[PDB]
Amino acid sequence: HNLHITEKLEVLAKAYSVQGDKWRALGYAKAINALKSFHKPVTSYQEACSIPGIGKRMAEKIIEILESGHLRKLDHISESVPVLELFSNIWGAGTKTAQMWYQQGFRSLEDIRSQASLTTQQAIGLKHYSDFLERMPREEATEIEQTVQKAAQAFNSGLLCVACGSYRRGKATCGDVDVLITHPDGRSHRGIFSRLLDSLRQEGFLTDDLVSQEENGQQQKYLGVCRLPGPGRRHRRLDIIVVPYSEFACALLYFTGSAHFNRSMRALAKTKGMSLSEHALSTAVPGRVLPTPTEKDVFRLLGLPYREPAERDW
DNA sequence: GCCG
DNA sequence: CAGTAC
DNA sequence: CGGCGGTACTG
Ligand SMILES: Nc1ncnc2c1ncn2[C@H]1C[C@H](O)[C@@H](COP(=O)(O)OP(=O)(O)OP(=O)(O)O)O1
Ligand SMILES: [Mg+2]
Ligand code: NA
Ligand code: NA
Repeated sequence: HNLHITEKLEVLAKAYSVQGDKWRALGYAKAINALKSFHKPVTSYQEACSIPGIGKRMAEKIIEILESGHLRKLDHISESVPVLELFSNIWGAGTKTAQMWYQQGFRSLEDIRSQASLTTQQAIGLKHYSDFLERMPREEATEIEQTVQKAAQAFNSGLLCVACGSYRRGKATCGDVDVLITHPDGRSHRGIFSRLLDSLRQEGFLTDDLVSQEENGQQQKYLGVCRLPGPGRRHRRLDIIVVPYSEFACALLYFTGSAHFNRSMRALAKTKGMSLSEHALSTAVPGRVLPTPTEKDVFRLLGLPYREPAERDW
């Protein structure tokens, strides 16, 4: 973890991202990672241009930060960028909505509150704006997962509940809590969302819903808001997925991430004429589902050594 | 932005 | 669907 | 030249 050039590239990357240039931002992201994972601090355009994820343009940027101490592009970042970042940090608003609000003359969250048309999701995002930008201590994510597990296992004690995401990857803090739920009998997972969510509502634990198709008996996810009881508590984002046991390993792998790790893994599967998703590991263009009873089986079928969750924190 |  | 989200 | 993971809600 030994480069200073990435600090400058990070600003450009974020600038491109909030302005909607998502593929250019991805290229910066991959390069920033390539720079982060190099041994010696790069000192040559040739040395830089050799690195995978770094091309002529990125090398030149590097060759300027080394031989000048600065990146000229950083002085010509659009003035809109910090406001675009402010707006897209509202949950449920992305770059398109942020750019529309900016075009309409809005410059602050007060402008948004008083003058913007907000979706139901965005109104919830705005009212929890600071809280959703916080990370919680690992210990708090444990309490939240346990709250969900207790409510679930009260209804069916055979239900398996696992906190995934950054929590399973062992991080000291968590942006939210990601809970996977399944049942080993392969059937009793069906239709339980209404039951589980109603239970968590009865005791006031859930405070708002963001994404929750409860009219669908095949509902796959709940994205919402919770808050533990007592003083000193903030509102926290809570994501729940309910999956068939036959998809456990792929769902676990997906939900544990990281996101970058998932993208890398799926890209690798595609090179081998396979396809990897939260549902299954399959073959080429419908395709054949491969047997993956455990995460280790997914690595194996892809010709990879098993990585522990903590080693997937890419 | 990068890569094939 | 486009947007936003995981 | 043109894709870059693959998928699930919302309105
Ligand atoms: N774009 C994505 N593509 C594929 N998988 C994703 C994507 N985004 C999120 N996931 C998967 C992997 C993530 O680890 C998991 C949970 O998402 P998320 O809660 O945003 O991240 P996280 O739990 O890893 O970190 P954080 O602490 O910020 O919440 O869902
Ligand atoms: Mg998370
Ligand atoms: Na947002
Ligand atoms: Na709903």
